[PDB]
Amino acid sequence: GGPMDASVEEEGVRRALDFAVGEYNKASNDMYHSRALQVVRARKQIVAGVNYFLDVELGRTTCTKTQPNLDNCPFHDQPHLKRKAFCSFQIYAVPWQGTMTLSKSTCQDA
Amino acid sequence: GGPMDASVEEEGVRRALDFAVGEYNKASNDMYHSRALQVVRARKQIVAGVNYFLDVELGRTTCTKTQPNLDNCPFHDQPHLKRKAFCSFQIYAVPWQGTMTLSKSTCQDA
Repeated sequence: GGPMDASVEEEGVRRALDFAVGEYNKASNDMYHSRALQVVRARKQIVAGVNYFLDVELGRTTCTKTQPNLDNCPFHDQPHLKRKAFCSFQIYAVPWQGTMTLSKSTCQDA
Repeated sequence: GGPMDASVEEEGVRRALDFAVGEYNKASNDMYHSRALQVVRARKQIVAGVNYFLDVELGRTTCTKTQPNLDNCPFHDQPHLKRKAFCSFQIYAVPWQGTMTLSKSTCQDA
């Protein structure tokens, strides 16, 4: 944990750089190819995380976002207010740093 | 070797779920709060990789995207065509899976 100095002298780094430049040129609206003039700084860090893959049915509750006690709030009962959705969430957790990132989320109606 | 089973009956999972739902709620255009009705499938996987952090100066070349010798040819010496950019790329690599993904990418022109 914690980025250490690295350089273009290393395989992984040169490959990462060429990949990065390739993606940059791929995403740009420029008709011209851009290329690396110089690497001003390079660092590398081994990281680990835990992916949680959750398939979850969500229900619409009767509570608005502006109010308390949402975690046990009743689900809508009335015909046109009821909304349900089946969702797939991928959460990338890094317990060492106390963070979570939502890597993927798609939802389809019930 | 794939993701292993997990369940809501687990602390990491509940936290990841709460995070996912929270992110789902803040991103939606619904005035009502949504919450989990049922987790239908829960899996988890520990993963490792290497982050490469590269601060790179790119210069606009006179070669088009549609050209041979695609990364190595003249830089624009034309007064209003010339462009240099200082970019910060974060590449997440999984060497034992031979993959790379561009997680972050930002540039500030010169």
